[PDB]
Amino acid sequence: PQFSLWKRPVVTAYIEGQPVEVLLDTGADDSIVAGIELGNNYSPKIVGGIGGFINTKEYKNVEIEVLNKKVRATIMTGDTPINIFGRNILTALGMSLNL
Amino acid sequence: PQFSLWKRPVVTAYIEGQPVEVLLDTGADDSIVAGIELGNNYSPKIVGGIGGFINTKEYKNVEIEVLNKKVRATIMTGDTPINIFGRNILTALGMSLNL
Ligand SMILES: CC(=O)N[C@H](C(=O)N[C@@H](Cc1ccccc1)[C@@H](O)CN(CC1CCCCC1)NC(=O)[C@@H](NC(C)=O)C(C)C)C(C)C
Repeated sequence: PQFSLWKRPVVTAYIEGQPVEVLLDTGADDSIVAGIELGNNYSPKIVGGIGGFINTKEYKNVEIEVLNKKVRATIMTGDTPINIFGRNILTALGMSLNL
Repeated sequence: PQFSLWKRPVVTAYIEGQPVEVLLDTGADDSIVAGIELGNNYSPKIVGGIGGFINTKEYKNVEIEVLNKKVRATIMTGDTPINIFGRNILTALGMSLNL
């Protein structure tokens, strides 16, 4: 699949079965999602962006189904306006940015 | 050429002749650079990301050179920790995200 970038590269992903719309983001080191419950196996983490920092709960080894691929990766939950799938997930998928 | 994403996709871009390191960012709608004084013909804007909003100054038709490609694009200056080339510049360069 090729994303031309004329529109936001958004797809539907399944995180432990829960469907979520995420943005494929090359400018994010991590993945952060809002609105899903993942349980008690987390450590609190601080993540910084353009307007400042935010607290998140970091879950490691979460099962993710996206673009017909299945991967286990770290996911953070927190107050984000858009669900982000950063490089930790993009590299696992084998996705690249081409010029 | 391709960016495999194991590392942040960073390049040296020349903006109106000045070299600057920028992050190629598919999760960004706009481009925001710090430390470039382009004059007073800009439009005041506000851009939001993780953590909140920042005030930016938008300039149109700015000369940008990346890996020997030259385009004129819209660019914003503002207090950003990292310089970002968002989708408006990535499309102008013909970049795409592939799997
Ligand atoms: C609306 C929009 O496109 N905002 C962009 C933006 O903040 N994009 C974020 C993801 C995003 C978009 C919209 C709403 C909320 C979040 C992302 O693509 C770019 N930023 C770049 C950061 C990098 C660290 C220094 C400051 C700039 N990435 C992040 O915020 C991520 N942080 C890190 C460290 O990777 C975070 C999502 C995990 C601006 C750069 C123009």
